[PDB]
Amino acid sequence: ARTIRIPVHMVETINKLSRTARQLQQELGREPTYEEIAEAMGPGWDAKRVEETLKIAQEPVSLETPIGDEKDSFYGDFIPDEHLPSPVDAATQSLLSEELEKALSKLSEREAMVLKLRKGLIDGEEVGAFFGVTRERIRQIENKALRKLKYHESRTRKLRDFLD
Amino acid sequence: KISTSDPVRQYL
Amino acid sequence: YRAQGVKLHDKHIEIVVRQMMKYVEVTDPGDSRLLEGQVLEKWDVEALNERLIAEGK
Amino acid sequence: PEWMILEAVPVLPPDLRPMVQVDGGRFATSDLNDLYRRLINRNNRLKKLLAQGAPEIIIRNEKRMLQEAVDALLDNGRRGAPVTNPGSDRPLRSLTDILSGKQGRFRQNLLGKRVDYSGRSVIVVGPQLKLHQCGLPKRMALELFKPFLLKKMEEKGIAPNVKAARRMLERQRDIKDEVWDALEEVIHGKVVLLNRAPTLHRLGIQAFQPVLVEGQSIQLHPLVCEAFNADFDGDQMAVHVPLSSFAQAEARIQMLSAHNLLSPASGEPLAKPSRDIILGLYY
Amino acid sequence: TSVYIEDVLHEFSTIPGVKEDVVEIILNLKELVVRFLNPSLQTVTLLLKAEG
Amino acid sequence: KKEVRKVRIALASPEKIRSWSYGEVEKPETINYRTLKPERDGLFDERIFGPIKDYECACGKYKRQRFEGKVCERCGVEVTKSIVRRYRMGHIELATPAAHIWFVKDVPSKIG
Amino acid sequence: MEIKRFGRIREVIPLPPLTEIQVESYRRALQADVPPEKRENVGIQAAFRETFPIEEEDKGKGGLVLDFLEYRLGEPPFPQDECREKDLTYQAPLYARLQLIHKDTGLIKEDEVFLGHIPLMTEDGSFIINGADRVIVSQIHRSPGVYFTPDPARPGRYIASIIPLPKRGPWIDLEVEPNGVVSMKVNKRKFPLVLLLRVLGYDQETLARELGAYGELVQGLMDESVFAMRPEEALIRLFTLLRPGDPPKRDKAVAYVYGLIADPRRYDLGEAGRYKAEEKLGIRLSGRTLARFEDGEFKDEVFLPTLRYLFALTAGVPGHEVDDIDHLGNRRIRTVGELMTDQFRVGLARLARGVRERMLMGSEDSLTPAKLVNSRPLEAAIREFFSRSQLSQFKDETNPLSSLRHKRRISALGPGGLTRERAGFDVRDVHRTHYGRICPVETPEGANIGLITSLAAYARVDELGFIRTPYRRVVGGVVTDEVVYMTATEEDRYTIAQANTPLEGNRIAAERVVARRKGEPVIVSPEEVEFMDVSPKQVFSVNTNLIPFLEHDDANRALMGSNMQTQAVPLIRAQAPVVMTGLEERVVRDSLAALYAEEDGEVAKVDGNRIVVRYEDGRLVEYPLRRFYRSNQGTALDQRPRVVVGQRVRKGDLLADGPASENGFLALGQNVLVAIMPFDGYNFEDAIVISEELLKRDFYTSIHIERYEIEARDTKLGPERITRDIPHLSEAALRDLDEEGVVRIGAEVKPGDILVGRTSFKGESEPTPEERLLRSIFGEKARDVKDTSLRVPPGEGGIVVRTVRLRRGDPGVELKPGVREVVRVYVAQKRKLQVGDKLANRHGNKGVVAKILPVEDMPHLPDGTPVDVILNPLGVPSRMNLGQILETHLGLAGYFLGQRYISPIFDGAKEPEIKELLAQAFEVYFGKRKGEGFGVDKREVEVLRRAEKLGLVTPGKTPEEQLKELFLQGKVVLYDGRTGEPIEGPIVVGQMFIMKLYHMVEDKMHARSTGPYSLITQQPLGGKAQFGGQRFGEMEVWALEAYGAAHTLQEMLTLKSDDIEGRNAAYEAIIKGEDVPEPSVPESFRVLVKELQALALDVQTLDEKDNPVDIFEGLASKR
Ligand SMILES: CO[C@H]1/C=C/O[C@@]2(C)Oc3c(C)c(O)c4c(c3C2=O)C2=NC3(CCN(CC(C)C)CC3)NC2=C(NC(=O)/C(C)=C\C=C\[C@H](C)[C@H](O)[C@@H](C)[C@@H](O)[C@@H](C)[C@H](OC(C)=O)[C@@H]1C)C4=O
Ligand SMILES: [Mg+2]
Ligand SMILES: [Mg+2]
Ligand SMILES: [Mg+2]
Ligand SMILES: [Mg+2]
Ligand SMILES: [Mg+2]
Ligand SMILES: [Mg+2]
Ligand SMILES: [Mg+2]
Ligand SMILES: [Mg+2]
Ligand SMILES: [Mg+2]
Ligand SMILES: [Mg+2]
Ligand SMILES: [Mg+2]
Ligand SMILES: [Mg+2]
Ligand SMILES: [Mg+2]
Ligand SMILES: [Mg+2]
Ligand SMILES: [Mg+2]
Ligand SMILES: [Mg+2]
Ligand SMILES: [Mg+2]
Ligand SMILES: [Mg+2]
Ligand SMILES: [Mg+2]
Ligand SMILES: [Mg+2]
Ligand SMILES: [Mg+2]
Ligand SMILES: [Mg+2]
Ligand SMILES: [Mg+2]
Ligand SMILES: [Mg+2]
Ligand SMILES: [Mg+2]
Ligand SMILES: [Mg+2]
Ligand SMILES: [Mg+2]
Ligand SMILES: [Mg+2]
Ligand SMILES: [Mg+2]
Ligand SMILES: [Mg+2]
Ligand SMILES: [Mg+2]
Ligand SMILES: [Mg+2]
Ligand SMILES: [Mg+2]
Ligand SMILES: [Mg+2]
Ligand SMILES: [Mg+2]
Ligand SMILES: [Mg+2]
Ligand SMILES: [Mg+2]
Ligand SMILES: [Mg+2]
Ligand SMILES: [Mg+2]
Ligand SMILES: [Mg+2]
Ligand SMILES: [Mg+2]
Ligand SMILES: [Mg+2]
Ligand SMILES: [Mg+2]
Ligand SMILES: [Mg+2]
Ligand SMILES: [Mg+2]
Ligand SMILES: [Mg+2]
Ligand SMILES: [Mg+2]
Ligand SMILES: [Mg+2]
Ligand SMILES: [Mg+2]
Ligand SMILES: [Mg+2]
Ligand SMILES: [Mg+2]
Ligand SMILES: [Mg+2]
Ligand SMILES: [Mg+2]
Ligand SMILES: [Mg+2]
Ligand SMILES: [Mg+2]
Ligand SMILES: [Mg+2]
Ligand SMILES: [Mg+2]
Ligand SMILES: [Mg+2]
Ligand SMILES: [Mg+2]
Ligand SMILES: [Mg+2]
Ligand SMILES: [Mg+2]
Ligand SMILES: [Mg+2]
Ligand SMILES: [Mg+2]
Ligand SMILES: [Mg+2]
Ligand SMILES: [Mg+2]
Ligand SMILES: [Mg+2]
Ligand SMILES: [Mg+2]
Ligand SMILES: [Mg+2]
Ligand SMILES: [Mg+2]
Ligand SMILES: [Mg+2]
Ligand SMILES: [Mg+2]
Ligand SMILES: [Mg+2]
Ligand SMILES: [Mg+2]
Ligand SMILES: [Mg+2]
Ligand SMILES: [Mg+2]
Ligand SMILES: [Mg+2]
Ligand SMILES: [Mg+2]
Ligand SMILES: [Mg+2]
Ligand SMILES: [Mg+2]
Ligand SMILES: [Mg+2]
Ligand SMILES: [Mg+2]
Ligand SMILES: [Mg+2]
Ligand SMILES: [Mg+2]
Ligand SMILES: [Mg+2]
Ligand SMILES: [Mg+2]
Ligand SMILES: [Mg+2]
Ligand SMILES: [Mg+2]
Ligand SMILES: [Mg+2]
Ligand SMILES: [Mg+2]
Ligand SMILES: [Mg+2]
Ligand SMILES: [Mg+2]
Ligand SMILES: [Mg+2]
Ligand SMILES: [Mg+2]
Ligand SMILES: [Mg+2]
Ligand SMILES: [Mg+2]
Ligand SMILES: [Mg+2]
Ligand SMILES: [Mg+2]
Ligand SMILES: [Mg+2]
Ligand SMILES: [Mg+2]
Ligand SMILES: [Mg+2]
Ligand SMILES: [Mg+2]
Ligand SMILES: [Mg+2]
Ligand SMILES: [Mg+2]
Ligand SMILES: [Mg+2]
Ligand SMILES: [Mg+2]
Ligand SMILES: [Mg+2]
Ligand SMILES: [Mg+2]
Ligand SMILES: [Mg+2]
Ligand SMILES: [Mg+2]
Ligand SMILES: [Mg+2]
Ligand SMILES: [Mg+2]
Ligand SMILES: [Mg+2]
Ligand SMILES: [Mg+2]
Ligand SMILES: [Mg+2]
Ligand SMILES: [Mg+2]
Ligand SMILES: [Mg+2]
Ligand SMILES: [Mg+2]
Ligand SMILES: [Mg+2]
Ligand SMILES: [Mg+2]
Ligand SMILES: [Mg+2]
Ligand SMILES: [Mg+2]
Ligand SMILES: [Mg+2]
Ligand SMILES: [Mg+2]
Ligand SMILES: [Mg+2]
Ligand SMILES: [Mg+2]
Ligand SMILES: [Mg+2]
Ligand SMILES: [Mg+2]
Ligand SMILES: [Mg+2]
Ligand SMILES: [Mg+2]
Ligand SMILES: [Mg+2]
Ligand SMILES: [Zn+2]
Repeated sequence: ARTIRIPVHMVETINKLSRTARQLQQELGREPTYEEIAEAMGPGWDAKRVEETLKIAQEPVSLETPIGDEKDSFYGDFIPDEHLPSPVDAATQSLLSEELEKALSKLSEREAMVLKLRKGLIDGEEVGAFFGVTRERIRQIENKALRKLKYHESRTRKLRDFLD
Repeated sequence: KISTSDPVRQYL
Repeated sequence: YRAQGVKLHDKHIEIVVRQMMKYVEVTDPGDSRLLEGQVLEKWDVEALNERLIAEGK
Repeated sequence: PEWMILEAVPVLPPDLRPMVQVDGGRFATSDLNDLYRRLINRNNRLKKLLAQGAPEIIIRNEKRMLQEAVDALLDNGRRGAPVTNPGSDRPLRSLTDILSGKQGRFRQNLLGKRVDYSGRSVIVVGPQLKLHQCGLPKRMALELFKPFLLKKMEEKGIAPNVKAARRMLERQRDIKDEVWDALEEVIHGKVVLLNRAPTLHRLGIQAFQPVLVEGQSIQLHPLVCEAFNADFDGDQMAVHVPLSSFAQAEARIQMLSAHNLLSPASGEPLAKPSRDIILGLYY
Repeated sequence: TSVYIEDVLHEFSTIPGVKEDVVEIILNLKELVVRFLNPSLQTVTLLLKAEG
Repeated sequence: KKEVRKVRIALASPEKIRSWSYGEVEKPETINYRTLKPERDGLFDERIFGPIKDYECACGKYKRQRFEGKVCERCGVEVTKSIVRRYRMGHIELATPAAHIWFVKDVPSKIG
Repeated sequence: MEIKRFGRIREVIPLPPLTEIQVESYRRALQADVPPEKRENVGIQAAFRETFPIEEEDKGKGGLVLDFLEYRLGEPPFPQDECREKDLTYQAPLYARLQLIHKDTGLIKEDEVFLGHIPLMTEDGSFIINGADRVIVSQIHRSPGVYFTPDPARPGRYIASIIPLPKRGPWIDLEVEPNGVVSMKVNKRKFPLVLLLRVLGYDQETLARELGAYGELVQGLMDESVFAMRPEEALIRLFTLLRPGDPPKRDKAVAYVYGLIADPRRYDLGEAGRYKAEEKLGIRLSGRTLARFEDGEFKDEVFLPTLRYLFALTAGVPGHEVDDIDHLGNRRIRTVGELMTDQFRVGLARLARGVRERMLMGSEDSLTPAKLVNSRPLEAAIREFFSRSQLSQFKDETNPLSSLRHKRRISALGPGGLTRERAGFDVRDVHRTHYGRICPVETPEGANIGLITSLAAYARVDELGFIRTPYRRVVGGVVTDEVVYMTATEEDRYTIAQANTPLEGNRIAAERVVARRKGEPVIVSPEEVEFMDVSPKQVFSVNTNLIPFLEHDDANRALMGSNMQTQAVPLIRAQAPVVMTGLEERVVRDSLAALYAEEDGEVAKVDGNRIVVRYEDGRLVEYPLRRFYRSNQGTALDQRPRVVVGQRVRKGDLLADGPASENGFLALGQNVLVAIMPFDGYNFEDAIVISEELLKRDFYTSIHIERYEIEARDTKLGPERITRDIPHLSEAALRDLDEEGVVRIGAEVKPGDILVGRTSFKGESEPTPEERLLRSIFGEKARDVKDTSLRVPPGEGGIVVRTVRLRRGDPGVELKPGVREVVRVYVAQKRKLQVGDKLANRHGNKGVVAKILPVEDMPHLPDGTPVDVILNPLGVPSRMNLGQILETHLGLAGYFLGQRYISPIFDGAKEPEIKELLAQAFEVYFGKRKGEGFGVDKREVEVLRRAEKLGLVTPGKTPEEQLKELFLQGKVVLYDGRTGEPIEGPIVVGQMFIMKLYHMVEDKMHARSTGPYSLITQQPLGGKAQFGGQRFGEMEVWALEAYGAAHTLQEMLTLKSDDIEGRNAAYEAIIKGEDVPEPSVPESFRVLVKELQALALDVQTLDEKDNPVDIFEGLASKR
């Protein structure tokens, strides 16, 4: 029955919620605040729970639906896009990568590439970050190269203007 | 033509 | 148009009308069966090569 | 011809039949998906119906539904019209309704698309302006020629880099008067296109050299107010930008106003002294 | 060239016990004509406070 | 590389249906709420249509551009952005055939 | 200042209560102010009675009788302003008395059940549905009756039509095609118009002879005698003719339906439908519609007269039976009351629908309260009408005037059931009967023309929506001060004359004087003049009546003037016209702009916020003044006190002036001295040159107020907090963000400043691998929140004047779901006139400011006073409104004579009277000039030379005398200002009133570089802060196609809008100063191919030689 599948328990759950809202409409003259529904429902029902269930109860909406003056409006031309780098972002990754690549070269490939690859290539481990050389040489070159890199980049201000 | 009638008639 | 002040060159109307007669009808077939309505010059193509380059008029 | 028969139904891409988060938690999906599910469910129920054991009446019954379904995604309404459940008695747009439709695919493939380097504002008579040029609000020019400006900022001392030049302009109070001088330098010999409400003929779009000016209005030449049927009771004109050196070449060579003086309709001039000029020259 | 009512923050406010609105008053001030006698007076701040 | 100079519409062979396709959508499983991810093999599955994230894979074994043209050992994801997720085709395998209504109900029934 | 008003046509009766159309309809609609005892039982009470006696008898056990007693609604939940501060729908509560009966001993009466919260009307006539004041516009259509129209294609004879509305309820037609058939159609199929009469009881003999002895068509009636020889059997036989395959036996069931209750309408038993009857055809009503259920034997005093008139209409002159549909006596109007009462009854049926089900559900007798009533329907129904009806609109408060008309505007389109989109040109045209009932100028301009128009001055909806225009009686050659509001129809039976007829009082003065019988201009005699036009004002609308010399202006451009006022924006400095028509006063007063004194007394305190007056009755009341309020369209509405402390006020005198009133007079725009000549090009087609001097004085300046709003939403990723915290870069931008979070009142906000701050979460579900490294490098512990903060949208902002925040413990407000909290920021700004702005006089001259000139060099008069605005002459001949040129002349007089005048509509000032005042002006102008010590210029004499050679001044007279002549003509000498030389030839100048027009949101030039993109279609899309691209239409494509703009067109189809990969490489290329790249395939194309692949079809691009090529760059090959 639903576009976004809902287990049988949630289903009955939804029926009970509905039925309960029904007996509650019976006398208040006030479409129950999610307070009544919790109470009347039973043991572990709370406001967050009811607001959640009825949120799942709403079937979706037709991406293709008549909008505004129904004359000829279709709902999907209006939603923007997120993954796609709007021009601004493509230019970003251009300079960022070119400048990040320039700094990465004129350096020590021992702890810079370690933290460049460990951070920019696979996933986010000081110890497990460097090959054979222990932590003391990691923190040593990490913090000393990371600061010489930052302080000369402070001189020839190229990175300061936070690309982000 | 219209689908309910035909099956209804079909098994009925 | 003349009667309404407008003074547009005939040329234009011509270009248009011409295309109303880009197509004709058939009654003596060769490649495709007779009753068919097709582009005039496209037949000037067929008849041209069918009587000039490949024989058998 | 053995292909007219369907046994393998192509499914339209996913992002083209979205499932999106709307508001409060509302979602939004292309109608196509309710139709796709239709077919898949039926097709599956069919298989399981054949397997479980098969009473004839029921198998056809299904095969019928199935058929109908296969129609739905392709074209809805040719035979009955499918509906999303009680809410909207609306034909779920069929792939057909996609291509043709009230406002479909090849259809709006010709109604219009939105240009990226466009603009639009109120027009106002530009008496001293020469046919050659047009008054364009610097404020508009900025946004229009943003990227052309950015780079030009870097070539000068105003900004270190692009991203910099960007944030340098993200707020109005932050612009050094040095930027205007940069944009005014970027626009040197480039030209833009101006359009009018109904573009009835080719002169409905003309190219001019922008002469940056203050305010909101767009300064237009009086003589070409005849080509565009544009008077000044609030008529607004759009404006586009030629990005390629080619598009710019054509734009200012074969599309520039001061070049196209005689009409394509009649060998009569269209650069005729309109109302006020005659009145003068006559008296 | 400038005005500062003490409890008023923006130009579009109205002061209690005061029929006129800030905008009407700042307007009336433009009507005010003053005359100083020598260059030494470039910017003069005139003060006034009245009650009841 | 070469200019597109001719467009051509031609009927679909069932073997061509499958040629353009990837995987077979075999279950009415859109997306299941708990995780706004593609349910099972269903309409949105990542194998069938494609991964929903930039140069990165679904699980992340390979994540940048150096190896841009290869696929992941334990899971299948070759990448360039999600545009693939919007251009790829999947296909349903019908039990017992049915016909295109585009050819059956045009005034001249092209099949009749 | 003094006032002189010219025309004398004794205005016999004051103009009606301009909003009565809206006020009185809702009054009769809901008769709640008076007890159920009071007799007006239409509307609510009527709709109630209509569906209350629910008879449910047998299918199991029944005998149900729920009966209505009294309808009472009384205590409003909240009040007006609270309803606007908080998002609230001001509605009155209603619960009527109900008692359900039983077939078993007992009748339980459950007194109240409050179902349906029904909106109330403001004293002005407007509503308050949700935050914004709304208005219910009236409509028009075919009044439920019966008419005979000419047959479709066959030139032969015409056919009859019986019109019964509501929709459910038959639609009959009578047509005779003599080769062997007659046709009477209810739903569709036909049958003999006699089988029916037989049923009722009319036999062949009595019928044929009495009805059509004089009508030979009687022969077609007695034709099929075989069936006409069996009475009650004809009843079952017709049953048989209908078609389902129904039980022959059903005693008197279906005959009932076309009998008494439902289908035939249940409107006023005596005048509603029975009016269309006794005058047009037939004589009586034997109950509302053809109705009876007393003996099983039906009576139809309507079925025979319709044919009776068809035999009559076809055979000669019983009268001339041809109905012009568009006759207003046929064309009804729907006042608000009716529009609401209908939706109220629709809800009553929805209610009565569910209740019937519960007559069976409730176990035993205690079923009165909850068992029978549920308020769900009535709420939704009525609520849907005030918030979603295509009829309920935002108030048009650009300025009181505009908001008023908006309450008195009538439309075509609407219920869908009446005149929809298709049919047009016959309706859209100004029908003859539209006289004094509908303005002929008023209506819009476009596909939607003439269907939507506001009524006239003295036009009034009588009993049933029939605009009756007032016409005074003239018995013999005697004219009366008595007036008859005549229906459209009756107006034709008389010989009516115009008001322009020379009158000595009761005596007509000219033997051959104009009158117009029925839509035809006819020169009649004083002895034939039966009736006369009541007023020159009634012929048009209010909005139009405000025009000076309407008389001399082309009806076409006079429309422009009328709609122009509707767009007038209130100026802090308001001024009334130097020349007015006479309703300026009445407009402001009848609209609710200015505040008038109830009864005589003295003033106590005169605050800027309140005027507590003391009446002589021993009472004193505090009158608050809407200081600065937000009009729906963003125009200021302030009430500026005009009375000083301790002042004896006359009853009904202005205490304070409305948004746009100077002195109780409507005042928009500002009378400005104007020269009417050409300037360089600054005024070329329709351009206006303005004197800087107009800005020095705060003359054309207007206050605006936009209402920016942002929400703290609850995301599953983490609530969006609203705090002063703006995660990434500066405190400089946090200044005016004084209050932690909100912006400080009185702060000057420019585009791109934070109005309000908010913090949402970074990704959809997962963090960022690359952004993880960067944060760690300079400051790992970085607030993983996102800057989503309401900023000042390009365009403008002013200074914040008010702010509203609604947090967690809501007082009595409605916070939507997900919505954690809301934050409103009201901003205000001064709009000084400028080159982008458009001004226009009431006549129609519209135009934009093209140049603001320094007072230094614009046209100056002999005495140093210079002109404010210079209007191009050329804009006057083509258009035809000399009325403006007349205004400027009277104006010139008022300038030197320091006086304002009132020139009525067509009775007003006359060319000689103006020349007379000009004469008086010449003395103030040039008289002071004589005494102040000097005579005439070399310049003044020079222009005279050229003026005589022209023909404007009698050669041989002295310059002094010559200039008088030349002045009387309306023109004076003007020197350049730039050169100081004169402008060869006199030029006219004068006091013309000019308004400034409101700037729409579109005005805000939309310039977009790059921005969002639609999800499914990949074309540019805007919204909140990114402007959204312009549309490149086919008409525009061709424009380029015509030129050799090859690439420029590709660009528009690729790089600029749909080439996903193109626009990207495009930007970047531009960024690196790279000459843009060569276009990749457009997503339009790819979207297409695939949609096409979605259908069996295969679209494959090909090569030089027929071979593949690839559009989808590398994503289609498999795996
Ligand atoms: C019931 O609310 C909406 C129904 C729409 O549905 C339609 C299908 O039913 C309508 C009905 C039954 C109407 O009587 C009108 C229109 C429409 C529709 O279009 C109009 N439509 C237009 C025609 C052209 N479009 C442009 C389109 C092509 C892109 C703009 C509006 N003008 C329209 C009118 N004007 C006038 O009379 C004139 C000459 C001036 C008055 C102007 C003020 C400023 C407005 O009154 C304003 C306060 C506001 O009321 C509207 C903007 C309102 O919008 C809201 C949100 O309130 C709609 C009326 C109407 O009287
Ligand atoms: Mg529920
Ligand atoms: Mg139950
Ligand atoms: Mg709900
Ligand atoms: Mg909308
Ligand atoms: Mg993007
Ligand atoms: Mg590089
Ligand atoms: Mg380096
Ligand atoms: Mg190396
Ligand atoms: Mg190195
Ligand atoms: Mg190096
Ligand atoms: Mg590193
Ligand atoms: Mg590594
Ligand atoms: Mg991992
Ligand atoms: Mg190792
Ligand atoms: Mg160390
Ligand atoms: Mg060390
Ligand atoms: Mg170091
Ligand atoms: Mg040829
Ligand atoms: Mg050849
Ligand atoms: Mg040859
Ligand atoms: Mg050869
Ligand atoms: Mg040969
Ligand atoms: Mg087939
Ligand atoms: Mg949410
Ligand atoms: Mg379904
Ligand atoms: Mg069988
Ligand atoms: Mg069978
Ligand atoms: Mg259907
Ligand atoms: Mg259906
Ligand atoms: Mg359905
Ligand atoms: Mg559905
Ligand atoms: Mg259903
Ligand atoms: Mg269709
Ligand atoms: Mg279609
Ligand atoms: Mg010049
Ligand atoms: Mg200029
Ligand atoms: Mg910065
Ligand atoms: Mg600046
Ligand atoms: Mg420079
Ligand atoms: Mg400025
Ligand atoms: Mg305009
Ligand atoms: Mg426009
Ligand atoms: Mg190029
Ligand atoms: Mg002309
Ligand atoms: Mg204090
Ligand atoms: Mg205040
Ligand atoms: Mg002032
Ligand atoms: Mg001084
Ligand atoms: Mg000095
Ligand atoms: Mg000195
Ligand atoms: Mg002091
Ligand atoms: Mg190619
Ligand atoms: Mg090559
Ligand atoms: Mg196939
Ligand atoms: Mg698949
Ligand atoms: Mg859970
Ligand atoms: Mg799998
Ligand atoms: Mg891989
Ligand atoms: Mg995968
Ligand atoms: Mg990919
Ligand atoms: Mg399968
Ligand atoms: Mg006096
Ligand atoms: Mg006096
Ligand atoms: Mg008068
Ligand atoms: Mg009167
Ligand atoms: Mg009532
Ligand atoms: Mg009724
Ligand atoms: Mg009231
Ligand atoms: Mg006929
Ligand atoms: Mg009726
Ligand atoms: Mg009815
Ligand atoms: Mg017939
Ligand atoms: Mg008679
Ligand atoms: Mg006969
Ligand atoms: Mg009998
Ligand atoms: Mg039936
Ligand atoms: Mg009567
Ligand atoms: Mg009568
Ligand atoms: Mg009788
Ligand atoms: Mg008679
Ligand atoms: Mg007649
Ligand atoms: Mg009992
Ligand atoms: Mg109909
Ligand atoms: Mg039609
Ligand atoms: Mg028709
Ligand atoms: Mg007609
Ligand atoms: Mg007439
Ligand atoms: Mg209007
Ligand atoms: Mg009397
Ligand atoms: Mg008569
Ligand atoms: Mg006489
Ligand atoms: Mg005489
Ligand atoms: Mg008449
Ligand atoms: Mg007109
Ligand atoms: Mg009052
Ligand atoms: Mg009052
Ligand atoms: Mg006193
Ligand atoms: Mg008095
Ligand atoms: Mg007195
Ligand atoms: Mg003046
Ligand atoms: Mg949001
Ligand atoms: Mg800093
Ligand atoms: Mg951010
Ligand atoms: Mg961040
Ligand atoms: Mg930010
Ligand atoms: Mg703004
Ligand atoms: Mg307040
Ligand atoms: Mg909502
Ligand atoms: Mg809520
Ligand atoms: Mg909360
Ligand atoms: Mg301003
Ligand atoms: Mg003087
Ligand atoms: Mg004076
Ligand atoms: Mg008057
Ligand atoms: Mg005199
Ligand atoms: Mg004197
Ligand atoms: Mg003197
Ligand atoms: Mg003297
Ligand atoms: Mg002359
Ligand atoms: Mg003499
Ligand atoms: Mg003389
Ligand atoms: Mg901008
Ligand atoms: Mg922008
Ligand atoms: Mg962007
Ligand atoms: Mg690439
Ligand atoms: Mg590209
Ligand atoms: Mg470059
Ligand atoms: Mg290159
Ligand atoms: Mg390419
Ligand atoms: Mg294809
Ligand atoms: Zn993987």
